[PDB]
Amino acid sequence: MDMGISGKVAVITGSSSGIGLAIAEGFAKEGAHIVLVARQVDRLHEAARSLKEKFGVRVLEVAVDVATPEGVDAVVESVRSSFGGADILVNNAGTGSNETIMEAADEKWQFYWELHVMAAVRLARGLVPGMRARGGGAIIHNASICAVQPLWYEPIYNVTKAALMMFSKTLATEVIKDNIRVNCINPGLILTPDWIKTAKELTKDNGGDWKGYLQSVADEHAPIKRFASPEELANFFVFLCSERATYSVGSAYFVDGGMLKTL
Amino acid sequence: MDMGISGKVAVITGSSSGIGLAIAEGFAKEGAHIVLVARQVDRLHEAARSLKEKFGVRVLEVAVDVATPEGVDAVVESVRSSFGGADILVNNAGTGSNETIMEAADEKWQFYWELHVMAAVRLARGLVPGMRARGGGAIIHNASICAVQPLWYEPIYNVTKAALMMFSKTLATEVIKDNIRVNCINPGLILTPDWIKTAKELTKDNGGDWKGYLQSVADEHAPIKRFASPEELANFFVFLCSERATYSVGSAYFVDGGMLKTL
Amino acid sequence: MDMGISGKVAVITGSSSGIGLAIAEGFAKEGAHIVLVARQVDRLHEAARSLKEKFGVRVLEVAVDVATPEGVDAVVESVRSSFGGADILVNNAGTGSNETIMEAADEKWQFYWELHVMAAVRLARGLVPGMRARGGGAIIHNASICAVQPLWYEPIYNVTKAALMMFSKTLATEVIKDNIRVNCINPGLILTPDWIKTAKELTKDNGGDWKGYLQSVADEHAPIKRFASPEELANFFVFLCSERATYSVGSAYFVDGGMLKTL
Amino acid sequence: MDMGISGKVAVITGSSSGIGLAIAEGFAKEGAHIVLVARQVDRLHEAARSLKEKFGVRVLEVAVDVATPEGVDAVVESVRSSFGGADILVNNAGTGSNETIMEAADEKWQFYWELHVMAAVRLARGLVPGMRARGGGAIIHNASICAVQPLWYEPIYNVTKAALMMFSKTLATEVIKDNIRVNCINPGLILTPDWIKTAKELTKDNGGDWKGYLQSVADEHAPIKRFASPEELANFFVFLCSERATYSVGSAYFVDGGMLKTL
Repeated sequence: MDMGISGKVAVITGSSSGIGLAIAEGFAKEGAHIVLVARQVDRLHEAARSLKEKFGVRVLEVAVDVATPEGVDAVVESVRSSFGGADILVNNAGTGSNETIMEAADEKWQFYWELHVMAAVRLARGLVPGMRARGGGAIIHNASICAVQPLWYEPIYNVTKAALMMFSKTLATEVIKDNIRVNCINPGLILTPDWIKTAKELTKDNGGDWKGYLQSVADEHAPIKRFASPEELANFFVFLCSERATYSVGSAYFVDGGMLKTL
Repeated sequence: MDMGISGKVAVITGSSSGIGLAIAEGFAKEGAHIVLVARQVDRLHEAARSLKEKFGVRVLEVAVDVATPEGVDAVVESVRSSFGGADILVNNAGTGSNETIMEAADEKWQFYWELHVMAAVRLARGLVPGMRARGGGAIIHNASICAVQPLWYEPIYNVTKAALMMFSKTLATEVIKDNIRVNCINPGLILTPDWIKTAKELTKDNGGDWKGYLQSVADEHAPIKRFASPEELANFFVFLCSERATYSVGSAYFVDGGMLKTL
Repeated sequence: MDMGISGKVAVITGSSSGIGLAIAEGFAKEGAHIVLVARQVDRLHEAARSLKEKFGVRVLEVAVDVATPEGVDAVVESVRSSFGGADILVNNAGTGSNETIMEAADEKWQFYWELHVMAAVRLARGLVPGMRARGGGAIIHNASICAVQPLWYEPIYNVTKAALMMFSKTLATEVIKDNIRVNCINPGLILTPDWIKTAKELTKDNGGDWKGYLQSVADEHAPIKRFASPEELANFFVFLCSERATYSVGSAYFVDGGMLKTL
Repeated sequence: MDMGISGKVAVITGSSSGIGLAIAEGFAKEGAHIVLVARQVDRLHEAARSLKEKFGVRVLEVAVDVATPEGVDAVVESVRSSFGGADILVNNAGTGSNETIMEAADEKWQFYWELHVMAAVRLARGLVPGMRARGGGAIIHNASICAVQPLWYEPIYNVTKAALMMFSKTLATEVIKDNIRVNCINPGLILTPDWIKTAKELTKDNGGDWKGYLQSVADEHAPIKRFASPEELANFFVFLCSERATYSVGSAYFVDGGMLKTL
């Protein structure tokens, strides 16, 4: 299936490693030019070169913090000057949380709000004009299964991911007149660096069986009884941003291997 | 049906007028002592006296802004010193919004976040300990039909009400061990001061038929083809905070007259 | 709270025992006259005696199978002859299932369809005309938490309860014009004779500790860590059919002690 | 993107015209062999000719009524004899309804139950064993946006499509162990012969402007302001049955151009 993505400009946040990078690799395969946005400068270099060397696409690096207005502003200016504008926006930047409502500081609630919601909000305000002028395009929000099905230990992640999911929906109705399709992807258990590292830290005192630990999490939560590869998830982002998905508007697509327990 | 609410302490935000006041009136009828929280000092006096004179309950007035930490802190201290703690918390404070994502300022997103989410968050941290020590109780979040079904003109209200709805759910799972039931009520079209006033303002230039305007909004959105009285809504808050609703935990109850178009 | 249903006529199916009987006692407490519908003739005679003596209301007993068109015809005619019509209809008749899709016979699919969906359909078009001529009324479908959150071992129960939940909302949209409010209740873990008998069967070869079994089902599934009494569920049916819930139209209300994992 | 389904065997019901045919062309494009299932014998012969010439794949035609147990038996036996088993099953057979609950006959309720729900049930337990012996596969149920967002005029369609959506998820949970992914697609406004013929009927006495009628249905219901081509819907069926969607299990995917009003 021809995705019709060749030559398009895709800006992806949280893309120095893990899910963000695999999504960027997915677009590169389809001939998309890629704007990588992340905090980690060195990992950004790693990623950009790897994309160039494997796929031969153009890659622009924007090493900023999207949780701040200044950082978002830098992104939009790098995009404007290099390519004119973007055709594809993927809001992937974010991190899990770990707390109780009773003991977490106000500053932390604020932080995730800035990261998960305000970043998508600011990047939309910033990039939509250029996108509007280029004839339209696609925006994707990577929320989480937690936006609908909260995990007990991360209330702030749950709350702010639900806010993101709703934002996606409201944005969708605002910009569709501009031929801009806005959708939302809710991944389940995705085998990331973060997951492996927390598997290392939690088993260091009981024998370091990290694959055994991961397997029991998957057995507990997912009927398919495995984590997904970031590459598997990536496939869905690419297809939803393609000219093969032209009727997808304001929807929430789950990629969770059965983990969602509700209709 | 005996609600078993007599002598209980109910703290209600946004209660100087409208929905907040009717909820407070609902609790007063059932013999609950009432902590009224609102910004408008004079209207607070009006309300408190009206409750005293009609129902004979104790009424404590807390004239603060719950969108700020200092304001919430004042509430919890007034409650602690007067009654020891609260048995019932109703998070009703809030307001609709009016904007496009493309043109709204960051400050406004922040404001509704502080009002709709952080207030419920701060009041929970503050009041849950006293509630925990009194043997348990009930918390209600008044979100909106918009938390699930967004209205096109108020994205910020939609987003922050969806965040509130999720917060309610995560709080519910955290505090149920303490015999505290946390639920969420999503009202549809409720005939408020705000609605009548916007009906006056929008028809002032075409003949001032404000009841005609309201009726067409109801005809458009609700299968029951009328607004609800605040008193109708109030009934549901009272029952959910009663000892007759002891199995309601982490749920979202819709009072919308058919307005919700989805299962 | 005054429910405002004294003198009303409440038809309740599956009301010889368990939840149905507890619901009927809830209405009888509030002064409503009762039409008890169930299969077992002697169990009915005895429930009817308890209600007449304990509450002092009129009780009609209809000994029929509501899963058949003939059974529902007899309910209609009996209500017509004794009361003229109904003010309240509670569709509670039903049963859990147990099978794999791969093994289950078509007969089994048909039975649960007749029992969960067709029974309510037939009772609706049968009792509605009488209900509208009496000025309107209320209808509640007792579906299940399984209508949204499927249990792995009972796919037929899940499918048919899901169909019922949607039927409830479609009926709501159609009959609100006749001043008839239709709502749906979705119970979680409710302590019924079937759960007790299930727990006894499942533990017969490992110690016979049926209470310990039920406790562990609650611990796994419900954050409240216990089953509901039928009594505390009945409260909700009563309130939703009362004059205090006049704005509830086509809603689904969860009474699940936190069991629903999604918002 | 390489779909990875060349040489696969795709069974598609309701595939003589409209969406079913467009789906089958989608699979044939990707090199899959096709089992066309439909009622009309000559329409099938002709669709089969187009697919063989235009794409160069093997096409089996099964002229049966899948709404009956005999019809589905013949599909099973014909796949068994020609291919041995299926790798892909798309349940598309179906039709919109038109009635009030109050007027509709029990026969009509039964028909749509047989057609929307029982057909998929019977095809599942019939084709699954062959599918698992081939190493696994994919199954998609074409329900509707009406399975979640009911249209007022077709309650039976709403109920049975809601039952199907839940069936899809229950099957998903049961057969993922056999490496079989089951997912559900919920289309919005799709430009089909039935919509065209509906628009012609509805406008015969007011000017015969059927295109203008369809445009106004889109304007009212869908923010994208247009109907989807069957082609753009097919894309989604293909991708979801491909080797690129290996983590999609028991999900419901909306292709509705913004029509779904809730998130």
